[PDB]
Amino acid sequence: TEHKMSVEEVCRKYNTDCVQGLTHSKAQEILARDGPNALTPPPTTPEWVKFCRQLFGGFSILLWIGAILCFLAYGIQNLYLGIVLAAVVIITGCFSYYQEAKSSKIMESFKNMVPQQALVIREGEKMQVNAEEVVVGDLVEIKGGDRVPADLRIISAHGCKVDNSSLTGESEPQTRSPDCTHDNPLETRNITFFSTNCVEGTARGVVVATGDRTVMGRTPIAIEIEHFIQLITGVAVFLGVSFFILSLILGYTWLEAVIFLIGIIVANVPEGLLATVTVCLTLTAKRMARKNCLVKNLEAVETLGSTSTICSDKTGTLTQNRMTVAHMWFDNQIHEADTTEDQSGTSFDKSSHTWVALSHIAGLCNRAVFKGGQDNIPVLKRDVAGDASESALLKCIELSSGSVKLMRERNKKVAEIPFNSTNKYQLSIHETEDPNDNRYLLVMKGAPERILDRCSTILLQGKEQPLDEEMKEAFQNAYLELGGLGERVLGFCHYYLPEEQFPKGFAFDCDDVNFTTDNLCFVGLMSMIDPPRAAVPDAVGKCRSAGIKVIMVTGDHPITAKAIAKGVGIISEGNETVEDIAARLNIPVSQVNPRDAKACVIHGTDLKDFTSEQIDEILQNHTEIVFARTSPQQKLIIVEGCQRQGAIVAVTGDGVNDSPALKKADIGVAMGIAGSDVSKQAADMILLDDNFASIVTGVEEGRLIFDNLKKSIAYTLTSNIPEITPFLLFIMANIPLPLGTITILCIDLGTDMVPAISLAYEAAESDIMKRQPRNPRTDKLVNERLISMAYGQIGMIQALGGFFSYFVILAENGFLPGNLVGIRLNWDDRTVNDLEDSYGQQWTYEQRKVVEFTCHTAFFVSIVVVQWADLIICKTRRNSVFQQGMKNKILIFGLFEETALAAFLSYCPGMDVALRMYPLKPSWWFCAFPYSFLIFVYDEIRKLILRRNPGGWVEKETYY
Amino acid sequence: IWNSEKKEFLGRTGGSWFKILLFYVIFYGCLAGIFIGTIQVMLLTISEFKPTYQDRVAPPGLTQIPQIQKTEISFRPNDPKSYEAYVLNIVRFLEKYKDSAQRDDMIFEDCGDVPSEPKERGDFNHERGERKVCRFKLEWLGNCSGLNDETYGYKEGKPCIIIKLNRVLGFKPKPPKNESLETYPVMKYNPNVLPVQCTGKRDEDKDKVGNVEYFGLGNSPGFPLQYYPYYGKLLQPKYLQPLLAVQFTNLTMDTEIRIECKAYGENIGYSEKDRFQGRFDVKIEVKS
Amino acid sequence: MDPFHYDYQTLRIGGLVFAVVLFSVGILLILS
Ligand SMILES: Nc1ncnc2c1ncn2[C@@H]1O[C@H](COP(=O)(O)OP(=O)(O)CP(=O)(O)O)[C@@H](O)[C@H]1O
Repeated sequence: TEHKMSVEEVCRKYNTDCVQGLTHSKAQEILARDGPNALTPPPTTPEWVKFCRQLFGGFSILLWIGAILCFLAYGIQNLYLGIVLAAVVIITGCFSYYQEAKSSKIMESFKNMVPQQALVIREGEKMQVNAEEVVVGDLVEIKGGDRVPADLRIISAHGCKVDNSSLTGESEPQTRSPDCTHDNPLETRNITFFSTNCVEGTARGVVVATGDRTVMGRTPIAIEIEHFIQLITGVAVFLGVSFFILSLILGYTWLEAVIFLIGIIVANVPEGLLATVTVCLTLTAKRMARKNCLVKNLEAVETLGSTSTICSDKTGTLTQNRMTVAHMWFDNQIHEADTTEDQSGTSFDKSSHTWVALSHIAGLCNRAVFKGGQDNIPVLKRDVAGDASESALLKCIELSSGSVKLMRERNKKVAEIPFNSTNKYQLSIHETEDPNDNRYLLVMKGAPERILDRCSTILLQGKEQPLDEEMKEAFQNAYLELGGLGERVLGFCHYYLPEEQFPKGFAFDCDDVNFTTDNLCFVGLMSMIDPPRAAVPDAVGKCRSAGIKVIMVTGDHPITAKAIAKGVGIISEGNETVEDIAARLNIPVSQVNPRDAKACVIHGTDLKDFTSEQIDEILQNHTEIVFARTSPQQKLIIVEGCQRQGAIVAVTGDGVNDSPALKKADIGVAMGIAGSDVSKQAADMILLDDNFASIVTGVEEGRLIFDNLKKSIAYTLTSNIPEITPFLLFIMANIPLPLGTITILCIDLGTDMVPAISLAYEAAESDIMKRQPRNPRTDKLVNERLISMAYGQIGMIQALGGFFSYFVILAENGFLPGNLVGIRLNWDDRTVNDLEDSYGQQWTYEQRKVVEFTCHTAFFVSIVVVQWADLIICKTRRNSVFQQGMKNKILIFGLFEETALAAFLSYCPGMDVALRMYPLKPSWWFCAFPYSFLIFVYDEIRKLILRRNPGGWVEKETYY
Repeated sequence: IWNSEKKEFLGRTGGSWFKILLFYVIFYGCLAGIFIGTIQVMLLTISEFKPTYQDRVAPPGLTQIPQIQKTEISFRPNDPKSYEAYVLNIVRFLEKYKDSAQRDDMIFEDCGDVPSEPKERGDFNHERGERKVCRFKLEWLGNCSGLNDETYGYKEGKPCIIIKLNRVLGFKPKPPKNESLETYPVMKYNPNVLPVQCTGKRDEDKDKVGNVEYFGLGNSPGFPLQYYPYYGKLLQPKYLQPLLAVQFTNLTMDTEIRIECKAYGENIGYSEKDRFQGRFDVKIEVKS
Repeated sequence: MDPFHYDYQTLRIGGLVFAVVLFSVGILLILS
């Protein structure tokens, strides 16, 4: 709303000085009045609305009404059904809330874990500070690859293009100019809209509106689990309805039949599987974020466990990105920079004016400062703002020169093009220091071999020398020598503009280059050793053993890329490329057979002329690949071509131009301390530190999630057979019912649903990173092996333990197992009060029912006893408990608490009139001990067999 | 639901299906082996002549012989077909109490014709062979005026309900050690009998309930104590427990009568939840 | 002496003591 008029009145309106900006004192004065610069969030629920949404909402209001009706019906004269319904709804809702109020709380932390920064200029200084407290008056600075903090009225643009894609939605980047073009604020050029990314260039603007008064202020795993749950619920409803009808045919007064139906339905379905899955994913996301590994979505957590390819750049990721200069090269003499403070060695001569010209070419291209206030701090350890190679050259020069800023102020640059990866040249035009020859200096910076072709002259021991063919060979040999040490070099050169040809008043154009940049001289080049990170070789080894193919897509010379790959371990020992093989055999590289080499180095220039089939065969017939001197568009090329053979490729990027590669790749990894906001917001994963060992740690966590989820699902599923078999035998064999509905609820909504959470805290097994990555397509969370192991091997033993306990109690009270068959008709008959047992005694109805309910209670206790061992054996699926240990205390807490609940339900007085649970004698607690021991021994033996011979029949048909 | 999944060219969703089924058969056979072995080992630790626990069989319940679906005895004394079920059930129960089936053969014995002290025939083990049983005579119940050996409630009166005490192995009932209790028979004697009474449910139902008549051994209301204790089915097959016939002489026609019969004693107890432990309730009504 | 009376309300006391012991041990274990 201020684009129409000039800058002087807009800047005075907000009490801003265009050169300086706003003072520090006024900043808080305006901040406390206006408030933070952030859009108002939607209103939050009072934290009790969702509680009632999960208890009284959904398909549970019907159950609540039924429970109320049953309670009323009992009051006027039944109670069992009301207790069952109330317990089902209350426990299910409370558990679903506890796991939903935890995952939401954890995910709320990720909004502020990484901050949003803006480059404001206040009191003649630019500081990177949080963008929330952006006042409506200060002067801000935006650079290509960043997003604007608030609405900006551009005052000084440098060919900055801003892509909106938020109001118009068009991805076409619109340029920004300081002059007015349209009176319409929506399509003018002075105004930059809020929350829009700046693609290219750099512009400075004055903020006119912050916060609400702005233009904008006016998983596969869950799907699979849901499908399985729906299938099992359909089967459960079918069985329950069928057996309900059968019970009505037998005759059970329409209320014991509803109780039977509820028991069957509760027994056959897992009531807390989905919330368990969600909380597992959330807890592992928090665990991953505790380490320097942040994930935006929960789908990236489900992925990253099947990663099979990592395409990581070189600097910053595989190296510390703090380079100290090591070697130089000029006058055909390989010189090394001695960084000692006392200037020991005296290996290099400083008096030669070749070195002063070297400082005059490599000393003023850098955009480096020291924040002004540094005293007593050595120049080596002084902090700098800028790049690494930039200000590494300054650490080089400042040991020789004695003016950080005085000599840079002595001259002044008229031309400036920011260094860009694709263009690769850094140009600036500088005035000569000579008072008699005040010519215009020209500077170069970039790849030494990319600039060498731009030079036909070279200084040598003081004076320029013409283009020598031997000089090119000497340069190549020096480059090879410096790159063989795992070092990156920068080749730069200077040329004086002619004094008479170019008048000393000419304006230095930026877009249309008029200065001659094709025939310059050549000063030299210097080395900038960047040692690799400490924990990177171990991570590369872990990737190598885990079947993850690491590809390096760097942006510098092939020799230094190969050297750093060899140092890191990307190119393993004993593996050689075609050129090294040819050099060993002294054979022309053309006739070298390519099947004898498994490592290759691909130049970026050759990659533009390679077709899709050539890329596919390069990726397929090599195992150790590097891509040297490539651009992010080529990074998209490799990312696209590497997943065409069934790979889940994760790529790393930080620039603005890397965004399509990050979006195309399965897992896009941004950088937390060196990445632009565009890449940071276009990725599914942020490295809080750029280490490449955090990528491997995140992959390990992604692998661990699957193991823990499989263990929890198997343990939850095991206890479905012993809760449905008793009803099957109650009608097939005509025996007294050995499991009631409250007991079934205790087995299912108790020891099964809740302790399954404790398996999500299990530590990673020993061989977690020593096996091939899982296949997202042919490998599923729930498979035939898991169903087999749960429903036919462990569930059957648990059912046998429960039935053994039931028979023990029935036989010790008089009814031997011989004449229990066929007694169901008379047993459940209320008109028979003289039922004859094995020894000849006669029982009243309520005297048999007490024994039956004690049998129910000890069936519950025996299920708990066997599930002790079932939980123990589910800790590991490949290793053994004896070599795993009882590390996590949540599991032992769950064991003790489920046993405490079991021993409290039976023995608490007054529980034999509500839950129909009766105390059981101490001797009956040891009925299921043999079967629990059998479960433990059987799984120990099976896992030992599995470990001894991999790939055998046991792994083929039992390894779930 | 794809058709190209049952048999492409090798097999039905697997290779030969043999190893998996063999493994499951062996596994289930082994599991049945451990189950049978554990059941047998459990059966080794129990006794053959007495149950391990008998506290669950509380003081034995009291039961009447006409099995009635809803504790109601409703019948029209005009049509014989109305009370056919009750008479048939009484006859089926009393068939084993006929004198034609109680012949000694070193099994039965001539028991006392007056109540006596309990007969302890030895310990509950196998040093002695099968024990002998005291015989019960069906003529001990009888009827005031009617056909001989009649167990039917004809047009006149009400079916003579037979009251029996549940059998508990090794149980010796203890009569109360007092006098002038809630039971007031013409001849009241504390020892050797378990007193029983059949009064009404409430004041509204004690009216016109008639004068009940107890037809038991010795012509006194109780279970004679010479038949106790029970020694088990294995040691005492064909054991005849004492009975007690109760007859209601006159009752209100077309008026439901709720009658509660008790069995007072020292060992005998009563439970609020269990309506058939030491006592029971009946409902009777005759239709014009 | 008579096999018709089991000493309940003593088994109940023992069971409740055992349950309390287990609950306390679990709570202490989570706090360790
Ligand atoms: N500010 C700068 N000015 C001039 N040349 C630079 C430069 N920064 C890097 N170079 C050099 O020119 C090329 C710049 O390409 P680029 O910046 O993409 O590679 P890089 O050094 O960042 C490795 P990576 O892509 O893995 O981070 C490199 O060869 C580098 O040696």
